[PDB]
Amino acid sequence: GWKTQDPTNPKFENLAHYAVSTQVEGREYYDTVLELLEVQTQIVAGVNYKLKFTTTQSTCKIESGVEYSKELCQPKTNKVEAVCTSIIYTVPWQNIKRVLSYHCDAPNNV
Repeated sequence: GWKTQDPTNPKFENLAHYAVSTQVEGREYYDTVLELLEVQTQIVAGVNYKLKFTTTQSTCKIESGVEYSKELCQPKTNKVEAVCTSIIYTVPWQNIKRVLSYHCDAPNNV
């Protein structure tokens, strides 16, 4: 069902930033996205995006009450710290976006 899409499309990069913004458990800092590696899509009820991207610790402390954004939450260092896959469910005609899954592994080539 999954159709490959162009991972340089900024619409897909912004969905990856949305996904990282939802991940707070066990952290002091938000992660942020370094690179979107892969995007696949499927239409089931809504429009679903399966994103694979690298992350690293951002400079944004979660408990400061800061809103996550790509601009503010820059990487502390340019080092890959995780490779993550996240599925996002959307209903474009209702402006709904929901992270269904988010899982990461450590980079095996650092």
